[PDB]
Amino acid sequence: RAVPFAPAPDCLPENIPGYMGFDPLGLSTLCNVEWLREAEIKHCRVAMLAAAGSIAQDLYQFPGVEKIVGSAKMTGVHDKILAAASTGDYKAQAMSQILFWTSFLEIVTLPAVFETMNGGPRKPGVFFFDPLGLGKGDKMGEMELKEIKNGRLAMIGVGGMVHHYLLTGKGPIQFLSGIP
Amino acid sequence: MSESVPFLKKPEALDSSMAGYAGFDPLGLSSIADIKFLQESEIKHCRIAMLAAAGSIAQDIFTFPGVSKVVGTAKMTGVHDVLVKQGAMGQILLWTSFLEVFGTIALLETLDGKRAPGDFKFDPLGFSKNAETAKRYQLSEIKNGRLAMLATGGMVHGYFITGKGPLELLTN
Amino acid sequence: FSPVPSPEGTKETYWETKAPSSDVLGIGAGVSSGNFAAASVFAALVGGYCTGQVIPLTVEPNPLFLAGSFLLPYSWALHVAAWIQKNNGK
Ligand code: CLA
Ligand code: CLA
Ligand SMILES: CC1=C(C#C/C(C)=C/C=C/C(C)=C/C=C/C=C(C)/C=C/C=C(\C)C#CC2=C(C)C[C@@H](O)CC2(C)C)C(C)(C)C[C@H](O)C1
Ligand SMILES: CC1=C(C#C/C(C)=C/C=C/C(C)=C/C=C/C=C(C)/C=C/C=C(\C)C#CC2=C(C)C[C@@H](O)CC2(C)C)C(C)(C)C[C@H](O)C1
Ligand SMILES: CC1=C(C#C/C(C)=C/C=C/C(C)=C/C=C/C=C(C)/C=C/C=C(C)/C=C/C2=C(C)CCCC2(C)C)C(C)(C)C[C@H](O)C1
Ligand SMILES: CC1=C(C#C/C(C)=C/C=C/C(C)=C/C=C/C=C(C)/C=C/C=C(C)/C=C/C2=C(C)CCCC2(C)C)C(C)(C)C[C@H](O)C1
Repeated sequence: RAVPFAPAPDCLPENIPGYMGFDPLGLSTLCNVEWLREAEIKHCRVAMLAAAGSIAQDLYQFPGVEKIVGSAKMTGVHDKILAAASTGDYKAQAMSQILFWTSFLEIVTLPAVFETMNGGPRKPGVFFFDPLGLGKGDKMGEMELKEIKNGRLAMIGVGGMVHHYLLTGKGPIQFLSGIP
Repeated sequence: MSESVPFLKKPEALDSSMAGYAGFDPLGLSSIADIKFLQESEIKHCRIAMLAAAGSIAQDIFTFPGVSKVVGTAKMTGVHDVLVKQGAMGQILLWTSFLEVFGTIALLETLDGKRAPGDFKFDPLGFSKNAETAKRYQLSEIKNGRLAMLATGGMVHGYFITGKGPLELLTN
Repeated sequence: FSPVPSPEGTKETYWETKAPSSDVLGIGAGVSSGNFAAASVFAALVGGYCTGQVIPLTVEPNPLFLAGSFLLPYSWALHVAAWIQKNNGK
C-alpha cells in the first residue's frame, strides 16, 4: 500500500492500470470509479500536451508568431493572442480554433464516457487510437502504465511551470537554466 | 459496435442497407427523429449543395450574357442581394417552392412508407437500369453530396473572409 | 357520452411507478439518460452564457444570443428527461 497509515478504499479495484494503493483521502468512495479513471486519463493527456508544449514553445517557435506574440512565454501567449483576437484580427484566432476542435471532439466522443459507466464494452480512456499499431501488435499493458506515469508527472510539471511563471517571467528553459 | 467510431456502439436506427452507411451517429440523432425524414433531408441537402458547389465554381469560370452589367463586383453571395432587388432570386424561389410543394406531398408518402427517401423516379436518361450500377450511383450520390455540403460551406466561408470567391481565392 | 377522439398515436401515459415510461418523452424516448444529462448541463451553460451576454438589452441584440438564451428553460426539461431515463434503465 502507498500509505501504510491510510490504505486505499475497497471501492478501488486493484486491476486498473496505475493502481499503487494510493487513495488515503478515500476519493474513490465519493464518486464513480469509472468516471474518476476516465477523468485522470484525460487530465493526464491534456497535461502531457501542455508540458511538452511548454518546453517546445521555448526551444523552437513556429514561423511568423513573433510579430503576433512577441516574446511572451507560456501563460502570456494565451492572453496575448486572445487580446489580439479581441479587435477583429484575423491572424490571432489560434485559441478559437483549438477551442472549437477540442470542443467538437469532446462533443462527439461524449457518449463514450457514459457507455463505460453503463457497462459498455470500452474500458476507460480507450478510443482504439493506435494508427501506427505499435502498442496493439506488440503485447499491450506496459504502455498503459507508462502513459499513466508520464501523465501524472506532466500534471505536476505543468503546475510547476505555470506557477514558476506566475512568480518569475522565465519559462521552462530560462527557469531551469539559472537559479534565482 | 460502430465502424466509423470504434469506441462508440453501433447506431441502433442505422443499418448497412441504407446508402452511405458508415455507422456514423455519435450523438444518436437517428434515435430522435424518424430515419426516413433524416434520409430524405440528407439527400435534399446533398442535391442542393451539389448544385451550389458547381454553381460557385461555374460562376467563377464564366458568367451568363448580361449579368456583368446587372452585377459587377459581387461574386458568391453578394449577387443574391443584387438579384433580389431585381427579380431573379424571387423567380427561382417561386419555382423551387412549386417543386417543394410537390416535395411536401412526396415526403408525406415517404412517411407513409410508399416512397423511398430521395426517390423522385427522375431517371430520364438510362443511368439506372442495372440495380448494381444503381446502388453504386446511389452511394456516389450520397458521397459526392456530402463532399458538396462541406465544400459549399468552405467556398461561402472563404468568401466571408476574403470576398475573392473560390477559384480566385485559389489563384490569389 | 360519445367517443372522445384523440390523434392517432395516442398511447396510455398514466404511471404509478417511480418514473414515467419513456413514452412520455415523445421523439426522445430512445435517448439515453447520459445524453440528456450532458445535454442538460450543456443547454444550461450555453443558455446561461447567451442570456448573460445580453442582460443589458439593446436595440441591436445579437440574434444568436437571443436564440441561444432559450436553452436555459430547455435545460430544465432536459434534466427531467435525464431523471426519467435513468430511472427506466436507459
Ligand atoms: C495543452 C496543449 C497546448 C496548448 C493549449 C497550446 C497552445 C499554443 N501553442 Mg503549443 N504545443 C503543444 C500543446 C499546446 N499548445 C504541443 C503538444 C506541442 C508540440 C510539442 C506544441 C508546440 C508549439 C510550438 C512549437 C508553438 C506552439 C504555439 C502555441 C500557440 C499557438 C497555437 C499553435 O500553433 O499551436 C501549435 C501546437 C501544436 C502544433 C501541437 C500539435 C500536437 C498535437 C496535439 C499532437 C496530436 C497527436 C495525435 C495525432 C492526436 C490525437 C488524436 C486523437 C485524440 C483522436 C498557443 C498558445 C506557438 C506559439 O505562438 O507559442 C509561442 C508555437 O510557436 N506550440
Ligand atoms: C508518454 C506518452 C504516452 C504513452 C506511452 C501513451 C500510451 C498509450 N496511449 Mg496515449 N496519449 C498521449 C501520450 C501517451 N500515450 C497523449 C499526450 C495523448 C494526447 C494526444 C494521447 C492520446 C491517446 C488516445 C486518444 C488513445 C491513446 C492510447 C494509448 C495506448 C495505445 C497506443 C500506443 O501504444 O501508442 C503509444 C504512444 C506513444 C509511445 C507516445 C509517442 C510519444 C513520442 C515517442 C514522443 C512524443 C513527442 C511529443 C510531441 C513531445 C515532443 C517533446 C517536446 C519537449 C518537444 C497506450 C497506452 C489509445 C488507447 O488507450 O487505446 C488503444 C487511445 O485510444 N492515447
Ligand atoms: C497515442 C498514440 C500516438 C501519439 C501521441 C502523442 C501526442 C504522444 C505525446 C506524449 C507526451 C507529450 C508526453 C509528455 C509528457 C511530459 C512530461 C512527463 C513532463 C513533465 C515535466 C516535468 C517533470 C518538469 C519540470 C520543470 C522544468 C524542466 C522547467 C521549470 O521551469 C519548471 C519545472 C521545474 C516544473 C501516435 C501518434 C504515436 C500513434 C500511436 O499509434 C497512438
Ligand atoms: C444527367 C441527369 C441527372 C443529373 C444531374 C446533375 C446536374 C448532377 C450534378 C451533380 C453535381 C453538381 C456534382 C458536384 C459536386 C461538387 C463537389 C462534390 C465539390 C467538390 C469541391 C471540393 C472538395 C472543394 C473545394 C474548394 C474550397 C472549399 C474553397 C475554394 O476556395 C477552393 C476549392 C474550390 C478547392 C439526373 C440524376 C438528375 C437524372 C438523369 O440521370 C439525367
Ligand atoms: C494559461 C491560462 C491559465 C492557467 C493555468 C494552469 C494550468 C494552472 C496550473 C494548475 C495546476 C496543474 C496546479 C498544480 C497543482 C499540483 C500540486 C500543487 C502538486 C501537489 C503534490 C504534492 C503536494 C505531493 C506529491 C507527492 C510527492 C512529494 C512524492 C510522494 C507522493 C506525494 C506525497 C503524492 C491562467 C490561469 C494563467 C489564465 C490564463 O488566461 C490561461
Ligand atoms: C444567399 C445569402 C447568404 C448565404 C449563405 C450560405 C450559402 C450559407 C451556407 C453556410 C454553410 C453551408 C455552412 C456549413 C458549415 C459546415 C461545417 C461547419 C462543417 C464542419 C465539419 C466539422 C465540424 C467536422 C468534420 C469531420 C472531421 C474533419 C473529422 C471527422 C469526420 C468529419 C465529420 C468529416 C448570406 C448569409 C450571406 C446573406 C445574404 O443576404 C443571402
